[PDB]
Amino acid sequence: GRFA
Amino acid sequence: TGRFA
Amino acid sequence: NANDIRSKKVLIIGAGSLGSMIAENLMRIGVVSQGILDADLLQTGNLSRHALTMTSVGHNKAAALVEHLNRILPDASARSFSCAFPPESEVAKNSLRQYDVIIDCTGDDGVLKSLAAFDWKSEKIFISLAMTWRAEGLFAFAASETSFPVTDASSRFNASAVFPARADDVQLWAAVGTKFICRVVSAPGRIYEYFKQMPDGTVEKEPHEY
Amino acid sequence: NANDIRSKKVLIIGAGSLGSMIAENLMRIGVVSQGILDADLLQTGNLSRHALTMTSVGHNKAAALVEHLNRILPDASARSFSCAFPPESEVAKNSLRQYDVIIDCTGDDGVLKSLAAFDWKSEKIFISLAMTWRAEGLFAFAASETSFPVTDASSRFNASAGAWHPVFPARADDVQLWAAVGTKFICRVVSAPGRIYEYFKQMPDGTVEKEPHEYGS
Repeated sequence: GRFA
Repeated sequence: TGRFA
Repeated sequence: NANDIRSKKVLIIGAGSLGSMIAENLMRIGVVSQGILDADLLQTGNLSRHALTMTSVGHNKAAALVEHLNRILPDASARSFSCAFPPESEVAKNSLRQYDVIIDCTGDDGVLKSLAAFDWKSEKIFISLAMTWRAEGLFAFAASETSFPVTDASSRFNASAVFPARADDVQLWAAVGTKFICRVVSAPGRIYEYFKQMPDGTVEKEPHEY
Repeated sequence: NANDIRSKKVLIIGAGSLGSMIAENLMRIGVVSQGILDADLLQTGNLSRHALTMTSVGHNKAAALVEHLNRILPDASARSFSCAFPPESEVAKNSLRQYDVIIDCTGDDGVLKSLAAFDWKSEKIFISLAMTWRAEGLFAFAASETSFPVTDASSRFNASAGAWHPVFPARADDVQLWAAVGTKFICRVVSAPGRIYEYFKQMPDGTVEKEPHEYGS
């Protein structure tokens, strides 16, 4: 997905 | 100059 | 003071690189009532870009972060949830429903859908924050609704979508993201902003015009 | 390799708000050989804008910071100097002279003067970082000299001179922002050493600008  | 750290 | 985040119960979903740093910042400014939700263990590879240290490696990320947060200020009142979202217990579900501000720091699309399917029972401030994979940019979305608007959030991220992310990159976005959180809670609404960092650490912004 | 900060011995003078966060950032990226110098004790009033926690209240800031840094990586080799700059011991002075990069994070004009009067005995990379009163901006100065150029540094500083707004008192997020920008500044200077001065400003809309302008519109 995205990076967190 | 006011400097803060 | 109804627009002061310090008086709000804040739930942070995801205690990884970004979430751990945002939680620490919020605690230091006085957001003492925090819930931290993360089912996974802290890994040694995480420490290059995390709030915690080797002493938390191998421990649950939420429980370890909460132990740290509660040592920051005398009045800190952080609580850990070591389950995946959503919980199975109706007791746990009701505990999560007590929080006023729901912050997704997972970067996971499945969490966006779970937030939208969860029954929050009342209006919440929802915030989703995540980075691009080299941390060149930050996605920042907020909504004030009874149900999370996954369709709008996804379309914003999609419309916006040079070395591996380092601690300074993530701390930069945790700071920008903390300020974003504070701005949202002070004037809630439907908000989307995409930030980009330059090599010298300057930061440019592109907001969506709703 | 020779321009890689991770291989350098880095001394940070000032283990307060900005210095403690920069030190942590540098350790996480692999700068394992750090010296931390500070004579002051950590107090509860520091906690809202510091890397450390209540467990370090009442401890020397440098000693406590070094204990934290050495828990970040297995090869961390941080060392503390629990004294003011300069130390009185000649053994301590020689220990300080072993560092390659000297970073002033005190915001104290007396420290700048002391940096210039101290005999470093060889060329160093000097860096001076400090924020404005309400953390609206960041002063970033660097030089590669045998003696610290206090007069030029002061000249550059003087020429530039809800509660989330930059025009409000400084909070943890403000200091973390400038510690991040300052860490990037440190890395860029060591990669290409020279006389450099930059002044950064944070804006109400969340953006960050630099003087002189370099990147973007």
